[PDB]
Amino acid sequence: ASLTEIEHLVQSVCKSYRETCQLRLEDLLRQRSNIFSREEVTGYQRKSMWEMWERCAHHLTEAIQYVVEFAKRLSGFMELCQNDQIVLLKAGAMEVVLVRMCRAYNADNRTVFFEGKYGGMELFRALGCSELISSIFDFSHSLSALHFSEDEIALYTALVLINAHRPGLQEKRKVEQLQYNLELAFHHHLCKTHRQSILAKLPPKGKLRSLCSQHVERLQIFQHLHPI
Ligand SMILES: C[C@H]1CCCN1C(=O)c1nc(C(=O)NCC(C)(C)O)sc1-c1ccc(C(O)(C(F)(F)F)C(F)(F)F)c(Cl)c1Cl
Repeated sequence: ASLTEIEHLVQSVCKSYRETCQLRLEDLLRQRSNIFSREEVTGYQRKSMWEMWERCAHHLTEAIQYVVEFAKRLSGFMELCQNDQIVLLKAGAMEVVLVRMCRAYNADNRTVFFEGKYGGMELFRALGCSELISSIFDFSHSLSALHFSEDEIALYTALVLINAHRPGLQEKRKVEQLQYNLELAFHHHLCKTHRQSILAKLPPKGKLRSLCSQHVERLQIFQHLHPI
């Protein structure tokens, strides 16, 4: 497990991320001043829940598609048996979606890029899950503090997915080995770039876990009311 191997692992993970990032950070950053007007916000607030759910189901499934492709390009993932790939994605893909979202979050005015412009949490009231929406915003705000580089997001989201503790893995040893090498790669890269200090600012588990569980509960309610 050589220095050159760890360097190439950082490079491949970063490349996999660039190939599947959905939106370019430069585009997201240049759009920050493009904010929904008061009239456009009212427009969204007046939409039915049904309509907002159809819209947001589309955005969710699109985001998940990119995360699945990221995993499949990730060095070492395709070595796992199909069962274990499925276990890791079922457990981790939404978590990656939520982490990726901080790139599209502007902490200065607490807005997120959505359907072409930046809007705050009040844009989403018609969905009828106020707690969840503000939990998403709060999670994004907490990640915003780290000012992740694109390479750090790549490595961190790889580790969100490659977690040997997920229940139901058939080849736990295999996943442990992959995780061990990605952790070494992450920390090697942080020290190389003088960015170790972001580790102490990564958030407490209970936030995201609650978040993904909250999402799961609300998704089931939407599917009941309006199966897609
Ligand atoms: C912004 C989030 C919260 C408000 C609406 N929304 C999206 O539509 C959305 N967008 C995503 C994305 O990656 N887009 C890329 C970019 C950020 C650049 O715009 S991903 C996603 C998303 C959709 C639904 C849920 C639900 O849990 C909900 F709505 F309840 F919160 C579910 F409907 F599934 F139940 C959840 Cl959490 C999420 Cl994160």
